Amino acid sequence: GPVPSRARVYTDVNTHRPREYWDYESHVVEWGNQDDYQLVRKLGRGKYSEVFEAINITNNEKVVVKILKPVKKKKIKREIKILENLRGGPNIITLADIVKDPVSRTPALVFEHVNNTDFKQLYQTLTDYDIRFYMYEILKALDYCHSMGIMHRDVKPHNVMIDHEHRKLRLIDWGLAEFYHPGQEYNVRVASRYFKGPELLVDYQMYDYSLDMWSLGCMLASMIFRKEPFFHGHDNYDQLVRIAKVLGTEDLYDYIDKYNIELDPRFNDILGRHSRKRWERFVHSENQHLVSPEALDFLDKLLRYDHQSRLTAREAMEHPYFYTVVK
Ligand SMILES: O=C1c2ccc(O)c(O)c2C(=O)c2c(O)ccc(O)c21
Repeated sequence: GPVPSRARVYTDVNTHRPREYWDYESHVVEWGNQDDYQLVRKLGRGKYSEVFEAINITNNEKVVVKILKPVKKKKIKREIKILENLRGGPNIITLADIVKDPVSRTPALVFEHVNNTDFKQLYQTLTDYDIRFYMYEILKALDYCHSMGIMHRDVKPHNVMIDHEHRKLRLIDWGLAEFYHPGQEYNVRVASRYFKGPELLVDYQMYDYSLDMWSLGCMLASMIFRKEPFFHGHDNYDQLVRIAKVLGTEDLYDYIDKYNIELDPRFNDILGRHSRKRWERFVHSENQHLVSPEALDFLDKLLRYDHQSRLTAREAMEHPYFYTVVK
């Protein structure tokens, strides 16, 4: 059976915590007053909620209200407890209140307002310096949550809200996030296709914080190369093929062999044999102003098949890539 794995950082942070901290099933929600909030416009509907701009009539401040869909009941206190544990952390969206919605008969999460410009629009615009700046800001959020014993598990451009006027960033949508417990097996049906780590794509359940660094790597490749998404598979199987076209099949085998994992035999007629490519292969006239030797080396160090070999958030913030960014 599979060889076990553990995180190389913050391995035991929840084992030394009081039970209250990670046992979200036992959490008692503190409900505020639903009358304080007035919905103004619908912003989006996801798998698991509907999201509104709203106004808080006790301070007239703009807020965001997320009304949960009545499904997968356990996710609900998990998300609340994670948001309460991380509140006040660098670049972590601030849960301001929780109220009972009388129409949906579910919890509605009330957050601080962020005035995001659209990722597709905003990616078209980032300068070299701005990619580095914003990458550092996200790393702050990820190191904070990882050091608090939590993995986000859905890092992607849609979940990283940016107010480009005020140069301010928030990591949102903690509904897939989980507590890291050494040796725990996790569901591999997390993150969105283009951002799933190789561990997910080969059905390896004993993963950790390092999943988020694979996703961050995919976001970085998409920005510096100006190709959205960078690994563009048709489904979860083709997703691994597209990765193996860049990383190579020999290092994929080395990975699965290390953890004594077998690929789904459905890979037998689709995977082929591929060499590992040099990252320069993806550079052209239209993206070259976004690329540098430091950018390519930092990317190379995030996008590893072996989750254990990837830079930690802390180590990524140390990287030469960020030397040009003002502290
Ligand atoms: O602020 C959030 C926001 C803040 C916290 C969340 O957990 C969240 O899912 C969202 C969110 O989904 C969202 C959106 O879809 C569109 C515009 C937004 O401002 C947001």
